This record gives sequence, C-alpha cells and structure tokens, in this order.
Amino acid sequence: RATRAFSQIKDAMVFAFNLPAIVEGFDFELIDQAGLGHEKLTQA
Amino acid sequence: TLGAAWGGSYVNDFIDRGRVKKVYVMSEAKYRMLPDDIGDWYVRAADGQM
Repeated sequence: RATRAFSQIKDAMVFAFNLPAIVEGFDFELIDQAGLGHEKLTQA
Repeated sequence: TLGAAWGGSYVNDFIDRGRVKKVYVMSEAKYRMLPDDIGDWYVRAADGQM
C-alpha cells in the first residue's frame, strides 16, 4: 500500500520494503578493462 | 638541484589512461654522465643571478 501511494509522487523514486530474513536476483558488474574511460563505459 | 638533476626527483602524480602514475623530473643522460658535468649546472641566487 505504502509503495502504491508513494508512486503518485512525481519527480522522485520512493518505495518501501522489508529487510530480508538475512540481516547481512543478481548483482552484475561491468568492467573497464582496457582503460576506455567513463563516458565510454556509460555508453557500454 | 643536485639531487633532481643527478638522482631524479618524484614530483607528483598524474593520470595515464585512467590510472595514476608518477611524474619524475631528472637530467637528460648526456648532461649527467661525467664529473666535469657537475659544474655545468646553474642555480639562481637571490639577486636573480645564475
């Protein structure tokens, strides 16, 4: 419900959640190996 | 002057293609290869004179 309401707020990313049963899906990285520089990795 | 010319001196760091590396100042080889080359180096005194 909370999220549902907060979605109404323009000009912001607001959402609410529970922290998972582990107090301490994926996470994919993208490495600049050959030293191409920030705007090129942006593009990548 | 002695040290930087003859030993080389680590000034500060620069970025080379996204990666930090050293900046070294030091004499060209020919100007530090021999004992008589020692005299060839000038230092500026307080009256602006070499």
